[PDB]
Amino acid sequence: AMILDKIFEKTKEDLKERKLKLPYDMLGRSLASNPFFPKDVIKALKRVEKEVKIIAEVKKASPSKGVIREDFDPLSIALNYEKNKAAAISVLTEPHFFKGSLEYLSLIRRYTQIPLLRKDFIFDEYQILEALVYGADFVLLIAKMLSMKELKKLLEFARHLGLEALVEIHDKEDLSKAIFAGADIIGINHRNLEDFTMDMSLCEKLIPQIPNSKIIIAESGLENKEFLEHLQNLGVDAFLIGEYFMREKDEGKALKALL
Amino acid sequence: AMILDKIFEKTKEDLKERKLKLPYDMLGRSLASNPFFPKDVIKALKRVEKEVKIIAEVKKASPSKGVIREDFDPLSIALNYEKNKAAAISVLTEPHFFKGSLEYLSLIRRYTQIPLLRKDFIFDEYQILEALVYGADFVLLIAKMLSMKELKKLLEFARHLGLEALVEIHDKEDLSKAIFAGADIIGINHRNLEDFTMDMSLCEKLIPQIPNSKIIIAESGLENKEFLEHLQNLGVDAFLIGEYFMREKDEGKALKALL
Ligand SMILES: [Cl-]
Ligand SMILES: [Cl-]
Ligand SMILES: [K+]
Ligand SMILES: [K+]
Repeated sequence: AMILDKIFEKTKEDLKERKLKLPYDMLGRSLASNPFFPKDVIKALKRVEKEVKIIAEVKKASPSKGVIREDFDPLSIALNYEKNKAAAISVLTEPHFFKGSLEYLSLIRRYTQIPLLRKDFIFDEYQILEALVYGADFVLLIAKMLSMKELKKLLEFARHLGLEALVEIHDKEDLSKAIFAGADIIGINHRNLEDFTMDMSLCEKLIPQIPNSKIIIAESGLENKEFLEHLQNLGVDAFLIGEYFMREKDEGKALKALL
Repeated sequence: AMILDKIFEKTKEDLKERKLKLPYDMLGRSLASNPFFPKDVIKALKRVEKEVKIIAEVKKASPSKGVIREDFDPLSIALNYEKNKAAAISVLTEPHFFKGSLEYLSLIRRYTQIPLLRKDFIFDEYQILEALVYGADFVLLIAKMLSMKELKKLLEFARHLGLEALVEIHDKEDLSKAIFAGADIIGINHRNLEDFTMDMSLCEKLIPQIPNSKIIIAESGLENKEFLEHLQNLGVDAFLIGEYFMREKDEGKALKALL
């Protein structure tokens, strides 16, 4: 009488309704430590008119520049970023080269009400489960460092935990990977990942190849409002900016000036 | 190719150490509401000598029998099971045919200190994330209901949340799926889930095909102590028993009598 088939079919139809009442992105994240309720990453980053959306980055050091800010208070930085209308906050959690910490993400989560990006070098599901538990809303994935199969797997794992992902790209090969893997958010990074050189025309070159459905982020070498508006005109949604703010005494004042 | 390869190599080294200090199974199940700390599923179920290890099942109704217990108090049942030395508790969460509930799992989790099995009809990552959040320590996967690739995908997802999986088999094709998926807890179900017929010689046929290092569970039609000893002699580790306890007046005393 095929009882198992009948039970499966009923369970399938009921599962559709459960997901509408409690989506993936609320099921997993609601047990992280948001002070109130998890925020919509896509809505936070999607530009609606000409408003300046900035993912502001908590970054003490960089491989190429060394220590960027000697007096580093990641909680204070995060609060000033949100106070000054950041769309989201990127938290460096890589410890050895960037002098970040996964604990910074957990501490920042408890006192912020905008999406948080775990900025790290992710290649394994454990790191994405960490990001969920420690309070990230989306994770960085680097297309150059991952095979097509591995990237798609990690994107899928993130989605099944309720996390979005920023997929960083540097060229057309990277972009082809990101699109085929199903990335929703594409970050065009102006800085070369080996030589730290800058190609500041990369958005002109790559945006014409990005599908309509994607959020486009620009990262690196951003320190002037006029250039941000130029990138907006090319179709950029939001901007990931770190060192420019961390170089300044008042990182909140530097963020405000770019809006 | 320089700095990004260096960063990735140090991150991989650090990740090995981190996993030893906070395994997958502790990182994720910290999200759940264990009273104290998450329990080791394998050690709970592995038979060391000839001790009787029972996964006692909280089950109101079944497709073949109708309502088994009209006066159904899932929390009281679970407490009575743990009091009488159950190795673990199986919570039926399927609501339509078994009259279980996902909320029973969450309620039972707050007042129990032994592993909990989510017993349901699982075919999607969302249901396994549910099992994590709601307090399960392992999940039921039915090999007859899943393709070989899909069974491995869901088992891996459970593993990446820190959950074990009881992979239920009824024949050699089911076993071949379980082997491809890498299951280490294998349940031999005497009951045919399509027509609800019963094969009580199934352990004798299938156990020689299973490495004895796996955890072998026997399921269905288990009602007398003497047959359990026979099944232990064949190499069964632990026994999943529901209806026999639920149709008794004092399920705790019925469980104690089988030890
Ligand atoms: Cl706190
Ligand atoms: Cl409570
Ligand atoms: K605190
Ligand atoms: K309660």
